[PDB]
Amino acid sequence: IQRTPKIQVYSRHPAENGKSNFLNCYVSGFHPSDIEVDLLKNGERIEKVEHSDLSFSKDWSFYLLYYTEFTPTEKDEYACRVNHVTLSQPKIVKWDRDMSGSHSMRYFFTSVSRPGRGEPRFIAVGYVDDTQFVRFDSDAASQRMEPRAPWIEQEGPEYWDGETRKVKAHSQTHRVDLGTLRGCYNQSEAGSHTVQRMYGCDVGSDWRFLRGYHQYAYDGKDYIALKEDLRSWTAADMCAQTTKHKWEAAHVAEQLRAYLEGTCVEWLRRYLENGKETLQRTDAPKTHMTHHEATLRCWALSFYPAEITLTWQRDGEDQTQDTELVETRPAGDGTFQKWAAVVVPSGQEQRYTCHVQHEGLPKPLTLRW
Amino acid sequence: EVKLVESGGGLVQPGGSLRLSCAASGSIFSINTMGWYRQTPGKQRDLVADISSGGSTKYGDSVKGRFTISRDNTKNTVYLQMNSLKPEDTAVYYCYGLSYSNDDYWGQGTQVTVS
Repeated sequence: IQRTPKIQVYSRHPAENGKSNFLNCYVSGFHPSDIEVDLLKNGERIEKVEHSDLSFSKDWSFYLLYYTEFTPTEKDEYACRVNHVTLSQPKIVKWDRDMSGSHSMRYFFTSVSRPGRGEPRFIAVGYVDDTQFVRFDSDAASQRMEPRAPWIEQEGPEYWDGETRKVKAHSQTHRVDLGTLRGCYNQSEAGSHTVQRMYGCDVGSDWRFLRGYHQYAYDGKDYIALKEDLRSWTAADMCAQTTKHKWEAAHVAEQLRAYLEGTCVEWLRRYLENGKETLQRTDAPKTHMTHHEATLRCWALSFYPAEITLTWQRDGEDQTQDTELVETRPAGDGTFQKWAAVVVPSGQEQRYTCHVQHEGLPKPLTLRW
Repeated sequence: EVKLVESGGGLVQPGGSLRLSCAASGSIFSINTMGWYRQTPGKQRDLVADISSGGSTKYGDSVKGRFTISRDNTKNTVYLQMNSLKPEDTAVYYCYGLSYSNDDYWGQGTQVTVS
């Protein structure tokens, strides 16, 4: 029920002493969403640290990027401290300073109850491909759907008024469900619980409808989900069957199909056109390699979209033993990074190769010592 | 490499107060930030308060206003004045310190109990 965070500390750009840069701490794969992330400078907390809006992956685990602007010098040493319910003590990771395709629109919703601390926390984010473009936070000041990409700011007040009305309704719904789910599972009004909703549509390179999604999760575990055919549901336990029958009797799936197949597609197309300078670009990865037993590390920087495959081979066959693959991470400027590692005998590193499959490369690339 | 000597725990009545103190050994230039985390009923320990050598403080939300952390100019020693204590503040309070290279040191901890 609880997943511990994966921590990465890195800079946006390669570090150059005296050159302005950005220090990143990417925490991913954790549950619940409660996390304390600090950026340290010489055993001291960095004052003005910003972070990205809460979002989560297919497995429902959350991810966050904490970042600040800094100018590294010779003496300064940096790190990231992370506290979480799955940790006996805060974990510190030091900044190792010596180190043609489909499209999609996705909406992610998260609600977390706060017994005896006001209404539940509601965070909503919108994505086109790997670019976030809208957000809503119940704790923010605006109480409005807010832009997070240049190309969405062209929309007029009718758009923003409607999105705010709709997102607030998503919020009210999740508030009711939080109490409902508390009753169905016989839990006390003192514990904190998380409800996660996610839906969206996929289109091919021809912008025609491909797939649609609508999924629901309670405390990180699957609750109910729309099948791939968008005409039936998938319940997870005895509690979710009650909602399934209440939704099949209300023919809810028919309404969702129309949105995913029509409205969702229609506005995804409009977004892709309005932000073509951004969304329809492909940044090829700037690739590189780092190095009786030795370590070989294949890297990939400043690429978009995030979809990428780094695989290892020993004399032709995919070696998946003694290999380390790290989660793709955001650079903070819209691009992404990733690397992979493998143990090798110092002297046999020529019988090893790294394969880079990316949507922005003419053909797969090959790298060896 | 560094030792953290703690003192000032014990039992107190609700509404009462306590002063913790934590003194670091080793080089005076080998510790920057000092403070206290406290044990939760579960697995984790939460931030209570800490302070940098320069006096920059941060408090956990649940102790804001009631708890005050201070530092002695000379000796690497910090002081936690815990006022208006409630039963929910019962916990083992762990002192900690950060090296100027972001290395963490932790003390044994001191039980605090509020009837």
